[PDB]
Amino acid sequence: KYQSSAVPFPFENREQYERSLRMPIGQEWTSRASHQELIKPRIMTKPGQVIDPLKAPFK
Amino acid sequence: MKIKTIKRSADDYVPVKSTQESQMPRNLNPELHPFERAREYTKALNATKLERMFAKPFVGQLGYGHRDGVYAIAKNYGSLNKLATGSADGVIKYWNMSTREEFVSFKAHYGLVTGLCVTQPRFHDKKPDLKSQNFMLSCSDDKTVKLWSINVDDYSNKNNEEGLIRTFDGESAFQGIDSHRENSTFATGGAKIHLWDVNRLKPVSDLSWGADNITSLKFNQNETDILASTGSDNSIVLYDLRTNSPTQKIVQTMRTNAICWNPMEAFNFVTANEDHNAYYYDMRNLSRSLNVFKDHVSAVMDVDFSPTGDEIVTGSYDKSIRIYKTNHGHSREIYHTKRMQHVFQVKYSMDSKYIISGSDDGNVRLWRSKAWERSNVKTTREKNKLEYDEKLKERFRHMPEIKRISRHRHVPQVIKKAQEIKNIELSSIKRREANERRTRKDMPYISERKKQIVGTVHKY
Amino acid sequence: SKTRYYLEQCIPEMDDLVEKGLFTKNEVSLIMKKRTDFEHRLNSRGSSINDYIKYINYESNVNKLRAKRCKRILQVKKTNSLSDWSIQQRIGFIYQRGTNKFPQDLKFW
Amino acid sequence: VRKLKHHEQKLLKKVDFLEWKQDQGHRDTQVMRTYHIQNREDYHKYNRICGDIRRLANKLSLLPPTDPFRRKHEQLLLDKLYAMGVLTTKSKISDLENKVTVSAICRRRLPVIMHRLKMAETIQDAVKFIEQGHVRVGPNLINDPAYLVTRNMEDYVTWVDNSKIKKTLLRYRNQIDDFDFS
Amino acid sequence: KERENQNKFERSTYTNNQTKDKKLRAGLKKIDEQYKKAVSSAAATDYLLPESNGYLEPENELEKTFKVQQSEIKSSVDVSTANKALDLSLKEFGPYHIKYAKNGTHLLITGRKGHVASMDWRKGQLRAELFLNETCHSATYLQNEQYFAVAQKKYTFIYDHEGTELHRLKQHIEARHLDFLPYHYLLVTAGETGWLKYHDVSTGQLVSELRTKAGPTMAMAQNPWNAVMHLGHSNGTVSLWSPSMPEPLVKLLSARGPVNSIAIDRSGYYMATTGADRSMKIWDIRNFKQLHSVESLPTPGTNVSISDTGLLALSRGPHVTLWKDALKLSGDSKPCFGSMGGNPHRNTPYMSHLFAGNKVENLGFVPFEDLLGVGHQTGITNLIVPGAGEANYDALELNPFETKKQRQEQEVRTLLNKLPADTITLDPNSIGSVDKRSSTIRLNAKDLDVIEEALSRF
Amino acid sequence: PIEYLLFEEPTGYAVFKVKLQQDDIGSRLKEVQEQINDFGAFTKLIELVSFAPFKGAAEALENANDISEGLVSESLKAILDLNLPKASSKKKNITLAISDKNLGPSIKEEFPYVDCISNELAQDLIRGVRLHGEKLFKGLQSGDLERAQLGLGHAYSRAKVKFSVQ
RNA sequence: GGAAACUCAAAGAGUGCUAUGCGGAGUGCGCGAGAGCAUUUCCGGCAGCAGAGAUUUCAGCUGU
Repeated sequence: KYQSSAVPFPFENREQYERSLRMPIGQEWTSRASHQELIKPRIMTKPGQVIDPLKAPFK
Repeated sequence: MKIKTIKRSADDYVPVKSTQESQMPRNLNPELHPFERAREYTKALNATKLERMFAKPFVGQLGYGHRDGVYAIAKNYGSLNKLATGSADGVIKYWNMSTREEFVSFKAHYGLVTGLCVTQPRFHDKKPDLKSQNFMLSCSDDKTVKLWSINVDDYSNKNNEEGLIRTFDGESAFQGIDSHRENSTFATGGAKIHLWDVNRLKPVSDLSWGADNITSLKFNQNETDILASTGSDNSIVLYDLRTNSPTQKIVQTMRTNAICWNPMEAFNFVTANEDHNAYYYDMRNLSRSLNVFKDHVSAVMDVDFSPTGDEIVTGSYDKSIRIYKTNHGHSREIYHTKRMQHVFQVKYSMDSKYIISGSDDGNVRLWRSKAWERSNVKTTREKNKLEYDEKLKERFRHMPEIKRISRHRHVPQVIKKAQEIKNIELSSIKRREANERRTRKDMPYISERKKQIVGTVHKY
Repeated sequence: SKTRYYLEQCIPEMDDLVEKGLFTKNEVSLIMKKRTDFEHRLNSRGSSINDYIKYINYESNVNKLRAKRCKRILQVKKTNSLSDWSIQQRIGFIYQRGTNKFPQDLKFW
Repeated sequence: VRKLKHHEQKLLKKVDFLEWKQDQGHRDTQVMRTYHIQNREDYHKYNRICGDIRRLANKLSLLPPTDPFRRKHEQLLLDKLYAMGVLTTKSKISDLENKVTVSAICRRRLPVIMHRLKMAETIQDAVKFIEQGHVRVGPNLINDPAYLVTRNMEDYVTWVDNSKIKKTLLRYRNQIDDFDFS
Repeated sequence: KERENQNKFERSTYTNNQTKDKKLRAGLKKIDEQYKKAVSSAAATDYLLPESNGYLEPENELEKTFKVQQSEIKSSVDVSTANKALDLSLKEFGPYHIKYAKNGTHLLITGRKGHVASMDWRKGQLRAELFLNETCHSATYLQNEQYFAVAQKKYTFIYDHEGTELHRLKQHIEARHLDFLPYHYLLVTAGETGWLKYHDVSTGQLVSELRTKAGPTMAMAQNPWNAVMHLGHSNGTVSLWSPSMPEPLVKLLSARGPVNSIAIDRSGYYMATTGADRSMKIWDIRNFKQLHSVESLPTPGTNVSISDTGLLALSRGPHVTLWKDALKLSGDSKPCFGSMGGNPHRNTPYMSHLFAGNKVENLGFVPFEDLLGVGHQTGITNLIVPGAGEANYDALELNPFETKKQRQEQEVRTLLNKLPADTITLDPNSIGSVDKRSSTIRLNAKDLDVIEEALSRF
Repeated sequence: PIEYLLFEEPTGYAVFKVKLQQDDIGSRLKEVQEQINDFGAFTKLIELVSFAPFKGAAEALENANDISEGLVSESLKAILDLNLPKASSKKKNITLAISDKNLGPSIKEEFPYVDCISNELAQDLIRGVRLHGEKLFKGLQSGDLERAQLGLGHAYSRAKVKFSVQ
């Protein structure tokens, strides 16, 4: 129950899965700058303002 | 012979004065830090357990609720903390969501209110002051559309014209409203779809294909000239107002309850129809509904996107709303409470943080979207920790007990029974289909996304 | 601890400054030692403008020694590396930190 | 160890550094504080005996109710435990599971019967006295507190003579005779 | 971007010896791109570590490294370390087993007669000093100075910081060797009965009653990198064990006769063992290959201990002999006793120290100093061994300047992040893997006589 | 959208920039109404950017009179047009957060490129900065606030009641 | 048996404490500008000239 059952969806075999999981991301095994740049979410919203639907390009 | 040892020296490591902070000297050696995988795996277990014990999503309702049951909800798309809300006894209100009470309320129409939106109108005889007062509008069952003012108190530029600045009159009933978010031109679904602006009391255009009513409609957020609608022909009809014409129609199996466009992709929308799944359609290729969000048990009443464009929210006729990621097709999270019932209109607040659910028992409620996060500013150690183990749960998502913990919710047992008997009959249909596929020559494979489409005008 | 973030913000300039032959590691570890102590005393608790002043003084002196060993060893005015702007830009960064933390004293201003 | 916060206490409930499950509520510690037992393992060398006699009473109840080996050995064991004073009455064989206790086989020890017949006033003081060598049972002196007594010898528990506590209590009552050297 | 310790900082993978999906392709190229960036920026820290390891060298051709007196180095070294080289003399109680903490902060001495003292040794601080009358074979600390378990005559006891007892273990019916797996919070015991048994000391549970089926356990030793316990029995078998499966994982056959001691390198990569056949073996562990085998050292090796810089320590009864550069894979790095005619291709030992008349019962290095605590009959001695310690300890886990508040917080942090007792594995990187079955490439539900010829047709 | 706020003190006016916006929907929550009681998490919202003290105590009484009648005085005009950025035509109207709807229209008339907000959110972080107070300035003032408002209180009371001097 | 401390050890609570994120330009756009785009466009070279500035720094030219 520790190794997963099959290969999950975005990957295709176990070399893909293990090459994903090969680097720990904690601040122990990695530096602070590489930590704080390795971890940040894909979206990142500012907390208290309305989000406009984007209208780009040529304003 | 040269001898040197460590020179620990007890000054760089313990501070000279009693206030400044000591070093934490630090060696990033894999030799030093022994178990990478097991340690951060257990940190992922602790993170999933912590979100399952911090998932407290219900914020609170707002006001004492309506009288008969919320059937229409419209956020305003240019301010955060207010939304309009109309219930089908006839009563429409303009809620302020900071203090959680209304600015004003009115007995709007005789019958049901069937649609309402908000507007930044432009009259040709006025600087329309869209900052000291705020305008909504509503179409209803008694063949009337009413454009309405609200004396709002958010600014203090001033120191009076409260309700019903003008009325539109239609020959048949009305069902839906939305407004072109420029040039004050809005559009109504009734027995036939009419396009009109706020400056003239007649429909500027008929727009329908033929004789079939228009159950809902919605404008676009960008390419604002384009819009979509859903008719009781079980049909999606896209209209373009530049050519002033309908432009394509597809017919599906069961009736589409409610459309909502994408704010980010701008040519993808979501239809919520009465078979128990929502359909993330494209626009340019309307023959393959490019995602199907499946996990419901009854008719899906409405849906809208998050403003961040990648997480949508469906509210359905079973007493439960649920929030989907865009690129999965199954429930990220289920919200339900015992007092909410037959939840009809769920919308997403304009900062992608709160989920407003207007039910049928009258109440309109607030929820958080990320049900485990909290809404205060965080010191950067908390921000780094929560973001860290968020990423950590994300990469250890497929371990078979992190998955069962992060997948475990508690659904009401009506939804539990309906979901499991839906599972056993779907397995039965799959088995009997497998038997026919074993024998018969050509029963061709149809995709799950292409299954529900029964037709499309303009094949190419 | 953001002191670790500043302390490994300052690594690449000394990396290039060591791999070109003007310092050796046996003394860039010494200036890294004193820089560690200065950063800790700076963004610790109960700090002071005199700590900021001594950090500015030390960084200006190691800038002058950098230019001195640049014109002595390499016999050029600069080596167009990352270091030459970096050391005074982080002096300005120290100044910015000190003005934000202590906008009182017009001496430091 | 830190009086953990609410989320930490929720994330680990089963931690307890002090009291584990296999301590059985620390009853060996509790009763050896109750009866002031000097050495370790004395509780368990009593508890082995308690488990032994309930094992033997189990096997004797298993043996059928007619044979003289069973009836003679069960009345023999009951009389032996009465003669060691572990019981108080010659009761039923059901009291060989309700009434034999490690507390009872402790209660026949020397300092606790000494405190029981008020020779000392607390059991710690009784271990003080019989570790200093003042008491005897019959003729012979007792130096170790592990000597539990029999039903017979709860009567000749007396101090030795020239024990100066005996001299001080006799001179308290001023019946201090000094021809008998104490 | 060179980063010479990249060969130290790499993390290997289960490999084959290119795709078609564009999204998967770009995801993989981003993944290994940020892997290379994280490895380079992680190995950009050796500029930031404070001080280098100590060392010595002959810097002549006449004198040698091993014939250097402790008096001489105690004169030529600084006052603080020369003062830290303590020599306790305790005579009346027995031989003194020595266990430092995981940092260098405390020290636990056990006399075989009755005497256990947990004390700070850097500052002289009595924490818990108790004479319990029965014999104590060995003892250790649990996670801090706050708890220490003593293996008494039969029952194993654990004790508080001030000397009170907390648990008389009803199990561990005897004990000879204790150890503590620190990240797992597992107190592991082995002894005269053939029972290796594990105890989760946090929740007070047992974990594994493993039957050894090999008589008593002559010496046990923890692998500090995958947390398997290496027992060495009377057969010469050094069998290494995990609490998850009863059968011993891997049964090395190192020596002949009984195995006297085992010691694992802190990188998990080498195992040094001494037997009663007068033999010492160095072992690869990750490939299970006998590296080289010093046969016929002139007396039975009593104990071996390896420092944190790969530094071999062999106790030859009254001797302590230390080899540097003994844990390579060459033929030069076999530890010998003589450079025959001055041969520059031998390991004449790094240092040596002959004691007076007292058998040394256990070596053990000090974690973050350059000195080893050796325990003998009449007491304890620290020996200044100048290359025997990580100068750059990592203060995120264990700290030799740790105060009370950060002591409580560091132990409760490890108590939340205790690894469960099942994931003790022969290799630590087999948790995020897939199963060995349920094959690698995933499938997405799309692919799951002429007269006889005349007398055919019938 | 609350970019600046103006806090009126006994010693003089202060104008704060707003770094992070407070949350608008969950403003009645426990975890949001406690961050205006925590100082180290209130300073993640509000940065001090200007502080003009009153020159004399007579001008202090004059400014207190002008604020109590809701008028704009000249020192207030000075600090506002120093700190507030001039906007373009109607896009991005700059925004103050003041404490009363009567001071609203007067500075709207004095500055048509400035918009005034006094809602629950504005009064919320106003009372946050009033609670923490002199810890925001880190000594950047010449005055102690309790004794300053003692003197200002007796002055304002006396001038309101026309208490005689003979 | 009661009482002194800089005797130590272990817990708890309160008060605090900030707890705290290629470059000058020049060149065309972005509604007097930098909040981005983009660079050989000269430079961040050499000595001297002479205007300055506290020996070492700036201001404009010759070649380079």
